[PDB]
Amino acid sequence: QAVKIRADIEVACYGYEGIDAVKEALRAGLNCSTENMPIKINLIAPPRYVMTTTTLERTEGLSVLSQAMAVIKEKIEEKRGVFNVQMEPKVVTDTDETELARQMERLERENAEVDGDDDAEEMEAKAED
Amino acid sequence: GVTLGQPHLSRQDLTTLDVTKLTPLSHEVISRQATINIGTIGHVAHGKSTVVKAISGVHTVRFKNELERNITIKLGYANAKIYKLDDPSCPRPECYRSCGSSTPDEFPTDIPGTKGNFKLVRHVSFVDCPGHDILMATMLNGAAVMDAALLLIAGNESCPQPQTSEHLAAIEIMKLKHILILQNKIDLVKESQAKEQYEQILAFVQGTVAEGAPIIPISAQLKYNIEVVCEYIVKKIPVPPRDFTSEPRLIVIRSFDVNKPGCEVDDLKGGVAGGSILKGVLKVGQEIEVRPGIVSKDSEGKLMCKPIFSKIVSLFAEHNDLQYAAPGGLIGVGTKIDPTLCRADRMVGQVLGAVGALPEIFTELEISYFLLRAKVQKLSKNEVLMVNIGSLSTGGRVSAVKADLGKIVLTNPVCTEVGEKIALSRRVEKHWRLIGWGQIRRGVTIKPTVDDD
Amino acid sequence: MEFQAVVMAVGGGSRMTDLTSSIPKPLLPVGNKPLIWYPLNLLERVGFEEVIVVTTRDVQKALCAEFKMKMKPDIVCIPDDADMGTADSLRYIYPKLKTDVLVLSCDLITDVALHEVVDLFRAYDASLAMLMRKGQDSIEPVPGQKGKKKAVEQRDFIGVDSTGKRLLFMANEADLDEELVIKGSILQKHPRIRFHTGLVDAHLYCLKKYIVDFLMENGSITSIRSELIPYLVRKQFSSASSQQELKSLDIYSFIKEANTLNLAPYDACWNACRGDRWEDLSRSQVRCYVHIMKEGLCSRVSTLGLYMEANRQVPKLLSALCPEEPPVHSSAQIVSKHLVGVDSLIGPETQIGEKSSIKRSVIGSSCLIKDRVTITNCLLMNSVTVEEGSNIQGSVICNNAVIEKGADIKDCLIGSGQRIEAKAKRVNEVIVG
Amino acid sequence: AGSERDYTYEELLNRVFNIMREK
Amino acid sequence: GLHLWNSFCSVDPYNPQNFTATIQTAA
Repeated sequence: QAVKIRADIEVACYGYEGIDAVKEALRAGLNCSTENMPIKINLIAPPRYVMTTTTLERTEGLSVLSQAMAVIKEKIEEKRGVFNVQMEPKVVTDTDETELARQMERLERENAEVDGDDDAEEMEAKAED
Repeated sequence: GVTLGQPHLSRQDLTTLDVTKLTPLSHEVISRQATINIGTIGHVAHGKSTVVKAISGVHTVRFKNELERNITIKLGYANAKIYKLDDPSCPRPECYRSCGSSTPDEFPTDIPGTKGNFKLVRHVSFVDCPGHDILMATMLNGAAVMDAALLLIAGNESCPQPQTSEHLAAIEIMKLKHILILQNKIDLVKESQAKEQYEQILAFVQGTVAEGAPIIPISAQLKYNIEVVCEYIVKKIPVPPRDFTSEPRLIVIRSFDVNKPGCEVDDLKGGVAGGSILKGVLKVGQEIEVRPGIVSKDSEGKLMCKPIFSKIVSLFAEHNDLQYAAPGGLIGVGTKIDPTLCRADRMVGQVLGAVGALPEIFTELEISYFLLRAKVQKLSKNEVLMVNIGSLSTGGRVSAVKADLGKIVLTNPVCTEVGEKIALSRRVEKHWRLIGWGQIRRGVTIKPTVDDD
Repeated sequence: MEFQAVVMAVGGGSRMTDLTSSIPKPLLPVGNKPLIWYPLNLLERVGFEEVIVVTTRDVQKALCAEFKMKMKPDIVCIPDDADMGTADSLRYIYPKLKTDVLVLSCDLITDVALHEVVDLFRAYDASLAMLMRKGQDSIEPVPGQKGKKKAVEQRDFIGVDSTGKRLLFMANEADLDEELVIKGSILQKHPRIRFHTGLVDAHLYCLKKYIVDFLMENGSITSIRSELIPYLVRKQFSSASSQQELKSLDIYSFIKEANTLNLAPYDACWNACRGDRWEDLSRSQVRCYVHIMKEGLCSRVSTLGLYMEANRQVPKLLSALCPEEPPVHSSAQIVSKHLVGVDSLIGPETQIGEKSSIKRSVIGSSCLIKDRVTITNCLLMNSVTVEEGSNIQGSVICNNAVIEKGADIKDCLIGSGQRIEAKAKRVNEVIVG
Repeated sequence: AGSERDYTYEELLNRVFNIMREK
Repeated sequence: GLHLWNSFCSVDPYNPQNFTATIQTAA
């Protein structure tokens, strides 16, 4: 008897450390992982990240992930970073997984670079009124 | 520096790191990167994409939903390495082999009946644009760096259209003479029409710096009977002198991110920005900044400026892996900035240079404008219009006019050195057709918001 | 909270192919205001401030920041491909909707009051509510069809029973040949009913979230107004005694409701809402009804004859809707007013002169007029250059129409950039372009 | 085509025109 | 706030040429 838990986090940095800052910060979180509940550090689109965890007890999982992004928040704050919590720990169903996979694939398709070899442009009308 | 890319070309040494080369003709540049950029013009009825692909291949890319800006200029470019065939008795174009950049610097001849090993001439990049007025507007203000130009003069049309007259007007403004006019559609055009078009070409090239330019016909619509260009791309090889060592400055023309969803923490990469380096030599591991930075209208209304900086980690050109880049061509850099700012060409029109190379950042300026067309109205006092600078379009607010002079404020921050060029276009009909251009005379600096914690 | 309106403008809405035009249908500006912003006006008037509008990115680039309504429009770019069904379009936007829906078309020009439909919906808490009209007998001058053309359409049958409220049967004769058939058991409960033929639908439907929830799982359903409503009206009695999931996902499965007080209490139900027995109105399996009006103007533009009728028959509603917008426009360089029809509209950037009597019609922007010109009960449209010796008697015009001299025409229908010589006639509108 | 240092325009025109049409 | 809004496009707060967000928060 298991269960899936999901959370949503926003992290960014605009100092001099750069991405090497956040890359250093995020790998702190899975460094704080417990022995039996594993946490996956996944990205769907920057500056957003998704936390997913399989567990058997709700309270311990939610508490450990909570202290997880708490230490991430303090660490990124030490680097003049940003930290936002959007979607709280919550029990997850199969339909949630299917819809997140669908939107994941959709956004991946949108982000892809499309060919622009076309020699014709619509440029005789570019007004904004 | 150090640059191999593929075993076809040898590897440079990151040991000496000396600017003493100072030559467009170096062994590991004419084969490595296209330092000589050439433009192609001709407007309509020719389809220059086909003739450009005939030597290089498919070019230009887009994003559909560019997002954020949606105003970045759709300028396309490609690379090609010209390497003439070596033959003791070559009935030209039998001394031609030029193709893409895959072939090594000195390729072993495999032509029937002869052998040997033929060298190259000079790596060349080609630049084009699928729009008529935008291309001249963009290279008017020093955004498209080039040393020569080509014309397709379509043969499947009537006597040279006013598009040609616009093109000669622009090049006359540019004070450049290394322009090769290339007749088109010789396959469909018969002998009499070819003679008529030739006579029209001679009768219309007079009075311009392009007079006397080599004219040669190419059947580009069928992409067949391409021998003449196959020989005169080697024969017509004017010297593009170039100066290299100075200070590193760059203009970003586009930006994007290579990361994909589902990527783990250990495989996260920074955003990438590709543009054209104007002058100076860029180094891997060097220090680079962007002067305008993040703009943020505070409670006062002043921007935030903040010329953010991060060390450059990776540089490349096309598909190869190059370090210690040199001016010429178009180059991308994988800086260490967070991709959340570098995604989907978020900010275009920036600058890139070493520490301490921050120019003036004026927002109120004065210009010297020139009219071009015949009769035209003078500059309008207290008017709203659009201004184009570097690779950047915005809506300015002209304040005062001293007859043939103008003082104007900008609604957005702008990083520029005094004395550069500027383009002005008026909102008319359902678009903004270009009206004119000028050179900036002097500029009152914006509030010095360059600050750090 | 109460509702979440949706405007459907995915290419054709219902069927664009019935007519041919060079402009996307929502972009079409009949009456000098683009057609899609007529329903938006009533949506604002009733008191809505949120519109989830689904449309192609082409139209989103096309309307070019014309008008700024006080709503909260949330435009979503539908995939271009070829075409998607209405049910598929509703499927694609599922995560956003939370409350009940008020699906609406993008071609409804109407003067009705939305009071009755929502009144019935709140009163009898059913799962559907439609606004429908007695079929308007359309008699008018022919739309340039040479006066000789007829078509055959299905004679749909709609069985409202007694009081003009409850709808029990709906079908069409396209699949039928000679005579209809019924289940029969219904007559033992409602011995007297009646039938209506040749009516007018609206695509103005009020639904409930159970309907879309059931729709999402089922994949065979592709159109909302074509099969879904007939299925609902059939299941109203079909196997009703059998039932009243895991087998075609029965529609009856997704109906769970009760009366519990939590942040939204209720009064004692003994004598609150028509309380006479122990329990009268708390359980409902499926109920379908309509509100049938009898007069006014509630049309939708889906053909060319409807195009002419709506163009010519809504000059007076605009004055009532916006009393501070005169039919004339000061932006136009009007030369004379004494020879101008009062019951006519004119837009900005227009030039007129002697004998420029635009009579009971409409005119767009950039129009240029000279002597001996009338637009009598017609529609001239954008960038039109006309000189002396011109006349029309009612047709459609579009961009870059040109008339040089002495061209007196009757019912001149013309396309983009079609040059016309002197002394030409177009008694048949045909196409030309 | 006979020489290598520079070439006559119309000579190359005639050569290419003959090559493309007949052979 | 008035009859002036006309969204017509995304208003994403992360635009570096028009930054309307938490920009650079700290302790």
